[PDB]
Amino acid sequence: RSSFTPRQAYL
Amino acid sequence: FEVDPMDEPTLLYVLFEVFDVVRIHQPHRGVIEAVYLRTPFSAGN
Amino acid sequence: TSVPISIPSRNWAAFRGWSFTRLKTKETPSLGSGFDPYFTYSGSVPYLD
Amino acid sequence: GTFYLNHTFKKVSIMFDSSVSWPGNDRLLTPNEFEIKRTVDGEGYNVAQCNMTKDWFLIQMLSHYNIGYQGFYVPESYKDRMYSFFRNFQPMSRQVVNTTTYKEYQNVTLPFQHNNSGFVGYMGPTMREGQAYPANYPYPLIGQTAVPSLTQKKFLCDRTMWRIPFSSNFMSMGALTDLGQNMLYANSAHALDMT
Amino acid sequence: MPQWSYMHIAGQDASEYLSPGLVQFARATDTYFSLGNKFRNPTVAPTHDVTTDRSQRLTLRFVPVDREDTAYSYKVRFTLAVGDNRVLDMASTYFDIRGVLDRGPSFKPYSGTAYNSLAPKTAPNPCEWKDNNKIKVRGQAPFIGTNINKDNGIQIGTDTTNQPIYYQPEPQVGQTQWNSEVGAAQKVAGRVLKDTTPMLPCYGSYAKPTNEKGGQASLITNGTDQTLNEPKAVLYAENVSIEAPDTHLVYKPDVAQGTISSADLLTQQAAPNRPNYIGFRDNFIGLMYYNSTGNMGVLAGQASQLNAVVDLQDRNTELSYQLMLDALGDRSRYFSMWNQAVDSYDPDVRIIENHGVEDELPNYCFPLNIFAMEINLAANLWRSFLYSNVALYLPDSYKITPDNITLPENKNTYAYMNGRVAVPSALDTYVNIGARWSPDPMDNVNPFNHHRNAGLRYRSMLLGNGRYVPFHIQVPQKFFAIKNLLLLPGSYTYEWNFRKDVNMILQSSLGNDLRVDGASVRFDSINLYANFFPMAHNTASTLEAMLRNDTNDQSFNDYLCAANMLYPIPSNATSVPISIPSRNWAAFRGWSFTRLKTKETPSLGSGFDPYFTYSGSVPYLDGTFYLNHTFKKVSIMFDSSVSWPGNDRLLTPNEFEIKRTVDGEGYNVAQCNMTKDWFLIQMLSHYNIGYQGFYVPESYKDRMYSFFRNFQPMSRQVVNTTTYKEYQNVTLPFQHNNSGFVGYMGPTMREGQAYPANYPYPLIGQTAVPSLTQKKFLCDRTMWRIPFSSNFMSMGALTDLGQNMLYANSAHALDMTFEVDPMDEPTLLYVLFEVFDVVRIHQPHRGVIEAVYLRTPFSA
Amino acid sequence: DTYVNIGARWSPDPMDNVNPFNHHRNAGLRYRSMLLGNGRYVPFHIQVP
Amino acid sequence: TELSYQLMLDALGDRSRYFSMWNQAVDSYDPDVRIIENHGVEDELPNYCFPAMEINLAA
Amino acid sequence: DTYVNIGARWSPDPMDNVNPFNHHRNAGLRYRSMLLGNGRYVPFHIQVP
Amino acid sequence: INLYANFFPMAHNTASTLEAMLRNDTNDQSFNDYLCAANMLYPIPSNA
Amino acid sequence: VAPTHDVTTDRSQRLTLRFVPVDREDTAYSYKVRFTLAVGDNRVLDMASTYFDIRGVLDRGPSFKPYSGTAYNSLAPKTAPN
Amino acid sequence: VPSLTQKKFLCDRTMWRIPFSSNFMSMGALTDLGQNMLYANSAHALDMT
Amino acid sequence: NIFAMEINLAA
Amino acid sequence: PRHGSRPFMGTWNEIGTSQLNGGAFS
Repeated sequence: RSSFTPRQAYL
Repeated sequence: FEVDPMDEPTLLYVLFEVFDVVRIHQPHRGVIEAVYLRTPFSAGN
Repeated sequence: TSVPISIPSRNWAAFRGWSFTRLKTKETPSLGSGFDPYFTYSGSVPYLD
Repeated sequence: GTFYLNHTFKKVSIMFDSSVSWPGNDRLLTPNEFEIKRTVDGEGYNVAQCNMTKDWFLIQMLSHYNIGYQGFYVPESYKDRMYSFFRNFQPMSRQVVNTTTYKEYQNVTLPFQHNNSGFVGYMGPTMREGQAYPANYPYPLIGQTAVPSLTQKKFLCDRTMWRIPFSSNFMSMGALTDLGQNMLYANSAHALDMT
Repeated sequence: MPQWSYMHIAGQDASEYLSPGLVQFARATDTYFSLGNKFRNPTVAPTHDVTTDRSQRLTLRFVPVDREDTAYSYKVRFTLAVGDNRVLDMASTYFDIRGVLDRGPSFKPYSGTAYNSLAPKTAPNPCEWKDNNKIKVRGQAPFIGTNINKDNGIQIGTDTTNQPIYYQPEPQVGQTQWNSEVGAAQKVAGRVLKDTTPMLPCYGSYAKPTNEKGGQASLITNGTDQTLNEPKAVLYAENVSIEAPDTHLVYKPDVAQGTISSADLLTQQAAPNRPNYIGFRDNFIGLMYYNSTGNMGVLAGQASQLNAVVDLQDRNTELSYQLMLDALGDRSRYFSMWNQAVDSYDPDVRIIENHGVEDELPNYCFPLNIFAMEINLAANLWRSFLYSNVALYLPDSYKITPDNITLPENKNTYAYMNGRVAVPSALDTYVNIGARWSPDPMDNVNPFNHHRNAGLRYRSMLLGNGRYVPFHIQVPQKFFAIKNLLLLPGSYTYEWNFRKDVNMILQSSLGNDLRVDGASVRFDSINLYANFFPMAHNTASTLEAMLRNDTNDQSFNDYLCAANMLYPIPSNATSVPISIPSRNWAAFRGWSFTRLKTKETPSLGSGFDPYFTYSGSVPYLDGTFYLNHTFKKVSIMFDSSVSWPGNDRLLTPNEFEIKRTVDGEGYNVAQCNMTKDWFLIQMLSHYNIGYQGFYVPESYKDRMYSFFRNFQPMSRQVVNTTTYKEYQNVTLPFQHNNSGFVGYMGPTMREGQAYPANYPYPLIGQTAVPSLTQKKFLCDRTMWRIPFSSNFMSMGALTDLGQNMLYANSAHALDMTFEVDPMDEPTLLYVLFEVFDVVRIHQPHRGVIEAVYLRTPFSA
Repeated sequence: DTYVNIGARWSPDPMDNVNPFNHHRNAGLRYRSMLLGNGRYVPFHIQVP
Repeated sequence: TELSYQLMLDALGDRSRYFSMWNQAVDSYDPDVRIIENHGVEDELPNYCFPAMEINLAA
Repeated sequence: DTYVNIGARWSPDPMDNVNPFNHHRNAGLRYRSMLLGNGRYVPFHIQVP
Repeated sequence: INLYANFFPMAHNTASTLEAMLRNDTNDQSFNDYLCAANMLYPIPSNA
Repeated sequence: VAPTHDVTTDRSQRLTLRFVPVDREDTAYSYKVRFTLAVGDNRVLDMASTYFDIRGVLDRGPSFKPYSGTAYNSLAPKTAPN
Repeated sequence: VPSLTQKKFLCDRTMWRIPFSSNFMSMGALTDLGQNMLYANSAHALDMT
Repeated sequence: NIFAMEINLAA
Repeated sequence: PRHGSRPFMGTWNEIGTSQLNGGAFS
């Protein structure tokens, strides 16, 4: 994932 | 700086000090992602 | 006998202190290019020694 | 617009505000200094058989014709104009007697050197000087006696005015560059250092 | 921000912020009084979502994970890992060699000479005689001196005095020409190469100098002379190391024994050797092993070994990439990475036009009324033009070897070509004068070995002028199914096999067989190099997961859709028939045929082909064709019963005739000899012109490798034997013209006498003997095309008749017969059964590629 | 012969009003005459638009 | 704005046609005199006669 | 000379830096110099944008 | 010196329209310089 | 067909207008001319039309030889006498 | 010796036009003015010199 | 020295 | 080097009759 921000979205 | 007459080429080696740091992390099975900030003299536009 | 240095408009935020020193050229290596031929010393490298 | 010393460049080190380097992010190949010509050290890096670094050749090809990421083409004539890069590239090379490999690199300085003699006058324009002799000056380099050779290269890129587009991918996309437009939302000051 | 928008620096457009009323008064009058220039519209780049923000790598480098070297091939395979969140185009992945080609002791990359050039040509470096020459005073030297005390000799001075050194005639004196000072009553001298040294002719003569002041010097040092009447003038002398990179004595006056010698005889003649710019292959042809079923390549997914390149040995996949660089390109522009030159011969040596030789006024002499002499400047510059770019490169007979000089056997060896020379009595300003007629002897000879050709001249110097050359070159990917492929993230194995035989991958320009005189070497290294694209990742993973569904897959088609076949022809024969078993023609799109000499075509397999010994501009691969004036007529029969153009859609129904010599009840079309209903299949097939008004093909459709930029009609006139009553046929070795101001039967000196002559029957003047014409039609650098469409005009890529039911609904046999006029040196015939050759690529598994191939005609 | 006020681009005054296409050096008619051969009594077979 | 015109009068034109009015003549060099390509001189036998020496009338 | 760097396209090293646009063969220079003719004393006329 | 110019013989009944609409501040005219840019120069020591 | 009465004008406009200099100051290393451009009325001048017309006499120095050779005794050899 | 510049203007293969419209230009065929004396069966008479 | 005559060219 | 430049919602040469330069006619 990411450490800076916990945001993630499908497309 | 007012260094003393040496005689031949001579580079002074100021070592401006900052905070180096890395935050390696492996969320999945085989993904390395890390931040590499160095303050007081960083790297970024 | 001098070394006018400078750095413009920084944002010193955790600058925890300078550290002077003084190398000699021949024997301080060329920085990172590769085969920098102007390196003709075999002795200690005060830059990375 | 005439430019004639564009080929003397060999190294540029755009470096913002005493730290970062432009297109740093290692997004070049030598991601600290656009090398225009690796003099001798090649490590498999020269391009098109000239001193130009492939990296910087790519820089120019994007800057002028927006090509390089899609395979290299000879630019269509309506983009390659007189003051463009590819119209004036002209890589050039030869080979000369190697320093200490031939038996005699033995140094026959101008004034002393016997060629085309006895018809050409001496060292300039006057006529019929001398007796004819075997000649000894361009020390062979073709046939079965050709001296061991060491080849030299150079690029003549006159009229060009090398460019380094400021966009992140150095590809002409608009006139208000991709990075010239976030350097505002990050409104601040950046004194540059160039070398 | 506002201050930007107001300055129209980014934001509203000159067609947006304008009062719509005044966009109109521009649109409405732009032809006169155009003021759309006055206005502004900011053009801005995408803010974000197209740029990688972390550390990606432009021009990633790859090096071989596996290597294999054979005596005549090089095999490498890279783990070309695209890497997740990315997309790679193989149009930019070029391989990068680096080695040490040693062109051979033939490269005479310069023409002419290059030592003591300006010579008085045939002449003698002051040399001494033999037997015991110590009897006669020769007299010819330069220093003008004072008292040669000797035991020291000549002199000079410095308050005391100054006997000399080791005398110097890199020119020395007389510098007072007019009065030529003249034997300053005193000693004055020169230098002399005396016996024991290879008596050559002052010209081409080198001498590895060895005194560093450029003295000559036999290592152990030498010199000195005179007798003790009394002293007169001296001559220092030696035993140096003559030689002559460039030259080839052309009248060594016999005396085969007693060589390094002299006795007059020794002083012979000389000349330049020719010039073979031996450098690498435009398009870098060959350096990669293309169509061939042995060595072939791969690009599959480290995860299935499932290759994706199946190169049937019958797609000249390297003509293609030398025709797909005629569309999207303009080979008159030399690039340099993909060595892109492109050959050509200066159309003034293949269609010589003896437009005379001006010079209508007396090129006149004048020593330093006034005594003088002449020289037909502007004509002599014709003889030396003729017997040098054209003639000499004539056939292989009609060339004469000089006497008392032997040439090596194994014809086509460099020592052979410069051994023999042409004769400047015929094939010079005394042939077909005033007419465009290209010289018949080289009519069917590859006219691409000219040293006067650009393209073979931008690479033989692009690599310098030396026999040793450390090269650094890039080879573009040339396959049609990979050259423009877009890759998905994953790990791939990119493998290919190279050629390291010189004769294949190093085009000369005289075709002496490199492989016998020397060559290439290493391939010291061979790494890929691929410039990726910093494509921000979020929008990669949405151009890499839409290019991986399956309705959106890719699909390259080879530009030169071919099914090329080679049909041998005997030494001297015509009418090469050919038959094909019953099969389908679902998408046939017409033929494309030509002729090629066998000497310039490889076996296509097993790489190294011993019988392939000629290196000059391989037509099969270079794309250069120069036998299209030889065809006579071609017939096509279907099922062995119906002609195929037929239906009467043509003149002479069954027999697409090409030329048609003599027999012209009226059909030959152009002041030439093609046949009006060719030049209606050819034009109307390429530049769809023809049936509605024979224009002059418009440009962007006359691209080098096409018709009109070639049919160069020509025509002449010669003494119709059976009419003028005296066509005495005086054979070349008898014509006495230029009496003898020029050479004898051979490029030698002035033996002359002076009579009128026997040139050519004067066919341009008050008495001109009668005549009979001829007419040829050189269509080099292209191929005849015979489209399959019902009407020869081309509408779409798939003919109007290819999908015709009875050509796609059943099997048929095809019997077709060419006809070519005889030519010696057995030739070979080349034909294209143009056919769709598409390829789809599908890749769902993130690290695999599944390729599909198809050839509609000739799927095998 | 060589001096026309050398160094100046001029069509010579005597011949500026004379036909410039009756020269020896003229591409069109040159090629055309050589298109029918270099001889005399030349047969021909042409088409006229 | 001394050069830029020369660099502006480069896209909207060709600057290889000589428009005398604005003295339009790009400073250009003969390639054969800057990028020297000394390929040699083609000579076989330029001879000499009376009204019998020699000149490589081609050198 | 003919014998100097024979057989390879490369301008002599001493002149790679000298201006190549001052040649007596520079197209523009020779044009404009001749456009006003060979005059040492020339009455000229101009249009400038 | 003389100053020369050329006027397009435009229709008066139109030039006015082209006038009352080329003066509104929303239909101004904007330009640049094609080599748009500064020109800092910066000397080089003789042999350096 | 062309466009009619609405793009052109029957009133006596001019196409080429002289603008004789109003004021001409001077110096050694310089040149000042101040015209008073008049764009009439209902006319619309585009600056690109405008162009200064300079006239005068230019004196090529003693160094102007515009020919690689000589125009005088030339075909004769480079060396001779009376 | 003193110079009196002459000056000419060769032009070959080009027919001086005088196009007949208003803005002496070319905005079509049936050129402006012409269009006027269309329908009107009017009649006139040039007389250039 | 080497007997000679000229004939000039380029001219 | 920068161009932008305006005037581009198409062009007119309105109909009921057609375009300018002539096509073919000295």
